[PDB]
Amino acid sequence: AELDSLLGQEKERFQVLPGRDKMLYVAAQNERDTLWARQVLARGDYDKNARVINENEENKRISIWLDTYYPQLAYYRIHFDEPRKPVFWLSRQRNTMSKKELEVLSQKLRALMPYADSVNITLMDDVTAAGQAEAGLKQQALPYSRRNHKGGVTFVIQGALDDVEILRARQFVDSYYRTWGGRYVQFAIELKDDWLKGRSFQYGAEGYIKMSPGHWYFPSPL
Amino acid sequence: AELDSLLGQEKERFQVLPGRDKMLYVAAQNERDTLWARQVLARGDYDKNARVINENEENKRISIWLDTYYPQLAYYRIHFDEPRKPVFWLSRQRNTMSKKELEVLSQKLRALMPYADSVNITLMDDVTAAGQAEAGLKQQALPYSRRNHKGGVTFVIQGALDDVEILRARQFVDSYYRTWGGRYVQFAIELKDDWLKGRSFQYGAEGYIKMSPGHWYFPSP
Amino acid sequence: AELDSLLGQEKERFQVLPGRDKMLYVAAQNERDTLWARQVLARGDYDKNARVINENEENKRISIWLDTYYPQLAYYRIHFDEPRKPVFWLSRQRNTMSKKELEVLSQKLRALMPYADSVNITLMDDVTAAGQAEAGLKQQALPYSRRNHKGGVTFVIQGALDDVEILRARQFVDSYYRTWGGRYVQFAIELKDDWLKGRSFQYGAEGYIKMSPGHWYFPSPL
Amino acid sequence: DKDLLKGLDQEQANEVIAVLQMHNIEANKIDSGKLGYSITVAEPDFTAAVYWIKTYQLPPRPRVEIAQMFPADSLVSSPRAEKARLYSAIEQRLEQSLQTMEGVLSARVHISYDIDAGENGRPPKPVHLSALAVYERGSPLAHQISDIKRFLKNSFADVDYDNISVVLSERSDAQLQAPGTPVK
Amino acid sequence: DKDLLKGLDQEQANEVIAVLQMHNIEANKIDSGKLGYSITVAEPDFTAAVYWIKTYQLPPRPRVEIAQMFPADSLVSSPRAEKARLYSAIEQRLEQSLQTMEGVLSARVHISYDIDAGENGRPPKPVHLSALAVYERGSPLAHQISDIKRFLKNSFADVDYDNISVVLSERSDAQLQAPGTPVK
Amino acid sequence: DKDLLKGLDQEQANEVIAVLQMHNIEANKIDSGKLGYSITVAEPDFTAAVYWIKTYQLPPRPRVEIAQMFPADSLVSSPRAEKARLYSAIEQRLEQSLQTMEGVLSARVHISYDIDAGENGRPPKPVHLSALAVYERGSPLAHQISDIKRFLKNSFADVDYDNISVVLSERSDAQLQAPGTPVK
Amino acid sequence: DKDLLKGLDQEQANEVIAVLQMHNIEANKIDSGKLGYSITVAEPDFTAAVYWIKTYQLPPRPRVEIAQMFPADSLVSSPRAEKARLYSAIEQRLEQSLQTMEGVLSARVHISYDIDAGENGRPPKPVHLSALAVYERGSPLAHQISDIKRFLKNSFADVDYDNISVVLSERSDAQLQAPGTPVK
Amino acid sequence: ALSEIKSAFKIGFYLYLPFVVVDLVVSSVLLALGMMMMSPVTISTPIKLVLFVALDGWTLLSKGLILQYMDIA
Repeated sequence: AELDSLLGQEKERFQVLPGRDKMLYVAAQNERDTLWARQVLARGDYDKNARVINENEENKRISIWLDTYYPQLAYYRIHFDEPRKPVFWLSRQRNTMSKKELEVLSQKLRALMPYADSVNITLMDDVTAAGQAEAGLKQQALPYSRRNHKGGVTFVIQGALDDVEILRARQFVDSYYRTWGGRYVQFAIELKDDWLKGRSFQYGAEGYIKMSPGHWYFPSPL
Repeated sequence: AELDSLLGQEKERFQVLPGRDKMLYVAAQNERDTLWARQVLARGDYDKNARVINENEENKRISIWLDTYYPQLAYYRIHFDEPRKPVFWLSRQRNTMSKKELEVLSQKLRALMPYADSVNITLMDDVTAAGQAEAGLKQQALPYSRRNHKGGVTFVIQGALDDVEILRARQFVDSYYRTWGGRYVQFAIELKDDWLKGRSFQYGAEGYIKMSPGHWYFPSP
Repeated sequence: AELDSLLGQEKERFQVLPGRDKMLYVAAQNERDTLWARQVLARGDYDKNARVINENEENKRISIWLDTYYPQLAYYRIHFDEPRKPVFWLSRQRNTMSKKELEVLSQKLRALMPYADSVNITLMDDVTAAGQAEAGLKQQALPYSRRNHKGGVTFVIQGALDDVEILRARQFVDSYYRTWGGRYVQFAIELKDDWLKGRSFQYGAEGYIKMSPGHWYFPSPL
Repeated sequence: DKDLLKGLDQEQANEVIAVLQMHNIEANKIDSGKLGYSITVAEPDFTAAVYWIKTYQLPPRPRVEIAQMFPADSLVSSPRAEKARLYSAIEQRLEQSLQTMEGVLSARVHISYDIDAGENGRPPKPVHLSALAVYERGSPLAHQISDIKRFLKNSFADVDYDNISVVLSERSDAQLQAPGTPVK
Repeated sequence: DKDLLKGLDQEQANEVIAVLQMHNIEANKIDSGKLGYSITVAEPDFTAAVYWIKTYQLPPRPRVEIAQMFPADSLVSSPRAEKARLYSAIEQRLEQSLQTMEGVLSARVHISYDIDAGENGRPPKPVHLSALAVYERGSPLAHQISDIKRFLKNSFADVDYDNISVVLSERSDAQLQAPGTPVK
Repeated sequence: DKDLLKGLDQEQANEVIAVLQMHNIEANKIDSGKLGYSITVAEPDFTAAVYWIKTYQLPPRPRVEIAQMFPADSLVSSPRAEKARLYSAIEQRLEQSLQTMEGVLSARVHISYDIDAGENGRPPKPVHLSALAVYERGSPLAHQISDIKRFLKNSFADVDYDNISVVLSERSDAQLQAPGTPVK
Repeated sequence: DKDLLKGLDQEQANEVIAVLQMHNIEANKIDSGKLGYSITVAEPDFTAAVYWIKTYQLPPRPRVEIAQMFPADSLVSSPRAEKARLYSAIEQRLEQSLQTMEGVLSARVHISYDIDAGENGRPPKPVHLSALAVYERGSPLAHQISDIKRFLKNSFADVDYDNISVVLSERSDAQLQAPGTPVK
Repeated sequence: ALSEIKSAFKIGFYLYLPFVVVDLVVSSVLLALGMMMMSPVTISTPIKLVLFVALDGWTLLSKGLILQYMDIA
């Protein structure tokens, strides 16, 4: 029996790709269909060899090879919408590569994925990656605090947030990491109470905390 | 038998479209009919291949392709009031596209929708999109605050709202998300309790709240 | 087994209209008779196909089509007092369509309804719409607050109303919504606890000053 | 002939049939001696009749009264259990007198309960009433607020005209024709 | 032919049938005399039916009320148990009276239980109510939030219009057509 | 053919089958009358079925409630026990009333318990509520959080909007296709 | 086939097989009749199975709860023995409620118990909570810690965000393939 | 003062109730034997006295009486 007929009735969720190293890759799109396809190949009701690939798993696997053979590289994400010609989003304002070694990298990345035929490398701009991250964080009316340093920005969302400001701040981060990756810009949601809870303090460059009506505490300038 | 005979008795709430890749498409219109038609194809009383499409999760599918191959694109919604010629509502004041690459985007959307024959792309202004959202929010007599910025607009609804206004708001936001979608203008209804229920206070320029006969509260501007 | 015989004994509360797309329409009147006729077509004691229509839900169905192909259009209601020839009440003072693009709208509204023969478009005035809502609200001796804005008008009825003023207001809004519809003028009946039924004043040095209509109300010690 | 309810009461089966007959499906009431009645429906109508059992929460629970939580056969009766059994019979006698007016088919009255004023030194407070009614159609149901309010205002010691709340409505359209047998 | 549930109740089997018939799978109500009812589905429709049993938490537990935790057969009865048995009969009678309005199919009313406030020397606090309702569709359900507040505002001691919260909605689309047997 | 669980009851067996069937292994429920059900799997699916029994902690233990630790059958009942049997019946009635909303399939409500305020002369603290919910997919579940807050705010004495935390989520993807028998 | 264990439980044998199958050695769930279950391993796999029994401390003890040594069967009960039974049912109901979140396979909740404050001259201290959780992989489990602290915050009288510590982790790798018999 | 004598006399009856059960359950086990004539008071008072201190009585009502008035402990 064939592999596309050994899976379930709905032959729409899985996609069988003929590998080049005499194998056969099945491409699921979440972790529940990955275990649905791995149970068939693990109970052993198929003769030849086959593997189950994914989006997040294969994008985590190829960064271990790239963190050894190409360190200090500024990239974002590998996109697998068409699993035969994947797109590699590379940074523009941070690399020192000419047109020759980009073809060398596009051939060594092709040798890592036997199901693909050609790897397309497109150079995404570096400022719009934080411009979309700030403009999407302002439409949800969320308080935030941007920190700029070289090779990555950081948005801190703290304080006592209500239940609408947690549910709105989670659906945006999970919709942004899905299309940009967590390599460049990092969100830091941190639900905690207010510092100096019921204490009156005298802020700014010469500070104290009133522990009581007759008790002064002198820590760091609040 | 045919697919339209294996469905329910009333042959009106389902539309069977012929595909282009030798597949059949059933176009439900909500989630209850989508789960009604998926039990037929899942239990397997049909020979060939068939799929069940929708209005929401088909607008969700071709935005995943459209945030990879066409990023930074300003659009609103893909309307399926007739499923053989959908309408693409693109923005006018935020695109940099000429006549040619709109036709190439139309040809790349026709390949994404195999049940369709053409895709009609119209351009809508961003003034009427934020004007109908403010005039409708003013007609229901709701307290609101508008925050304009580039590439989006947000309306904030705060206060101690009663049980009539949280139903008038929900019937308007649900009637507006169906037409325009949440790509441009976003509503933020959060309700808080009021402090000045039984307190005496002075409002205006120099405002304070007397929380007690011997207690002043000066709120921050 | 004819369709008019598969309905009830009294053959004067239903009306079977022949269609253009080879389908018979049963035009009921209210929600109680629509499920009385839908049970017949659901149990399947009829050979061919048929549909059941209604005045309340063919006006909700035609507005989903109308606010996609003809946006920014000002209209009130569609009346189905003669179901083979409906009347479409358009606003005169808020649109500038010509005669030819009104006949194109009248033919595209006709192709949406296969039971009709010719849709007749009449242009209603816009002053008498908010005029009959004020003159019918002064006749019941109800307190109200007219709020005018561009393209609509709203009447707010607040206060601790008694049991007769609630009955007369609810009995009047349901008789006005049937004629005009809630596209232009909207009513805002709401109960809260203040003996001044909506109006508020401030007192200093000259008498009383009528304050502006606002959202904060003073709770009444009385 | 598929049964859907059995073991029902006499007044419960008349509430199930009058709900199903309103929606163009016919039912059979079958007596079983000691085990109550039973309602059967036809095979093309079984899908609709299960949906109206789920929607209308049928069969109906028996109607509750406040005098049932404090039975009179108990050996120790509190002042709270005597004041509640007093008001729970004034509340039934008032809704039995509201049905003998000119045009009322059904009615329901609610008296406000006061319990924790008797044991302590706190004084009692004003008593509030509330009413519901169903009037025969063709009647001017706006002028009949003042007759029910006038009748209720003088049946207690201290009530005001803005402490009485009457919400009433006209009856539904009559169901006079038969459902009809499903042919195939 | 595969069994899903057995030993059910009459009111418990019509909810499992009313849930499975909404999702295009048939069911058979088989009586077993003394042991109760039982519900069987087909073998192609066994994988979906176990999933909807797990999701919808079927079979339904019986509805809990506050007067069951303090039964009347007790030898001693504190005033905490007499006030809890009293408020738990008022919120059952008020939700039985809400179902008789024009258009209401079902409802549910909650009272704020304050049991120690009248015992202590501090004055008793205000009483809060809350109600849910399911209306017949085609109704303007924005105007009907004021009749329910007018009805249950004057049924207690001192309530305000800010201490009453009514959350109501229209019913679902009707299920009238038959599911259909799996052909193999 | 190998057995992995025997002696399970009905609700435990229907939640072991619904867990294994989504991980592409097929189970068989076998009744045994008095001794309960039993669940058997095939021979290649035994190493994986034991791993999901261990990971998912199956069979499910019965759900516990506070009203079970203080039964009403005791001869003496402390006020800590009467308040613990009262709040545990209010938080059961509130979650049985949340499932009657539009789109909710499951819910779970928690109330803060205060027991030591009544024994001595301390004033009581404020009361806190917390809810969970599971919604139908396709619903805008950001605006559904204001109706549960408005419903929950005045079902008690005096709460704020800062003491109510609602965490809700859409349901999982539907499992409708059969698992598949292993060929050998 | 040398024997390893006997006299076990249905859940005590499913943990031994789940431990031994992870380390590439097979087992046999041999039933002993009225004695219980018994696990027999092969002769070349006997040294490894004895070493992994000694290391993993198998068979598992029954899990303890705090309300197991203050039983409700005694005729008298201290307030110390009634607060520990109330808190031990709260920390179980919160554990049952945490498992119905999106992605959680298992969880465990601890509450700070109160002993001396019933009789000492000090007011009772604040409440401290502690939670563990195991998440399905693929989850961004740095953002899940704000949905558990928000749910656990106002389920009590007054806890802070500093008094709640959540330590959670993704689950281990999947075990699906068979161990394999020794080639002898 | 008249509200405190009233609030004390109905607490002392509740306290009275277990003891009556004790000296009615020890006086009836003698009549089951051939002890119809012996006086049960000299048997009732030790079995009532060793139970009240072993169940810690005088530290249970001294706590429960002061908890009505003040925030004790």
